[PDB]
Amino acid sequence: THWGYTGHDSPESWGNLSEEFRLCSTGKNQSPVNITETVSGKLPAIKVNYKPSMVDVENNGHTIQVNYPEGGNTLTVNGRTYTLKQFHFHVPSENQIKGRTFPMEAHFVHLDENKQPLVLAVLYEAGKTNGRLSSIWNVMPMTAGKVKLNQPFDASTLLPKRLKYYRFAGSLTTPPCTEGVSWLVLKTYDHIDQAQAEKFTRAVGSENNRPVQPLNARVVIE
Ligand SMILES: NS(=O)(=O)c1nnc(NC(=O)C2CCCCC2)s1
Ligand SMILES: [Zn+2]
Repeated sequence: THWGYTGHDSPESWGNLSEEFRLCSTGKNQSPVNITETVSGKLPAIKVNYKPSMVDVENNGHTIQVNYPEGGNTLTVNGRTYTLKQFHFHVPSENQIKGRTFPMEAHFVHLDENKQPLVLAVLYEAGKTNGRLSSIWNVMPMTAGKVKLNQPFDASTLLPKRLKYYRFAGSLTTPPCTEGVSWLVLKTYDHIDQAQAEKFTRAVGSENNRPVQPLNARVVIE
């Protein structure tokens, strides 16, 4: 079932496109969000266990995605271990800090041993070229399709050494907009060239950010 971010199947509409997309419009704990007021708490430390792996790079029509066939890239938070499935990108940013939208956002999507989903978000401010992403941008499929990268890729290089985060509970930002997703949103920003962002957008064919959704009852810890 066709969906996108412009025209007639835009997010404002996802709910009605089929009956299994319905939480997109009826959900009360939907992502993304504007992080304005927060509650200062002592959050458990992120331990990252990323290493180089043989990824491959996909334009699925909505984002540019880096798929991890094997485990081995994990994340430990508060005892539970969370395995990296893929990462992908929204231009511009989906989530906001104090009303501010960033040139780009990355999403590291994990599953624990119970299939409880965790998204680890990185926010990219304007600046110099991102040299650590250049490897993905080079083979970036500019239409729907998959290219399998010859050289191992190391996502360890895409995360900060400083790992403070915002913690709220949410949903997928894409249909079926499934809830029960944990959102860790990192505070130390990375950077992108304007050229890297235009090129992403060429590939995908539009701005691929879902508008922010009401927090309703939710507190964002920081
Ligand atoms: N825009 S986003 O909320 O971060 C999203 N992230 N993942 C989304 N779906 C997936 O990853 C599927 C494939 C592999 C792992 C879970 C299910 S949607
Ligand atoms: Zn995403």
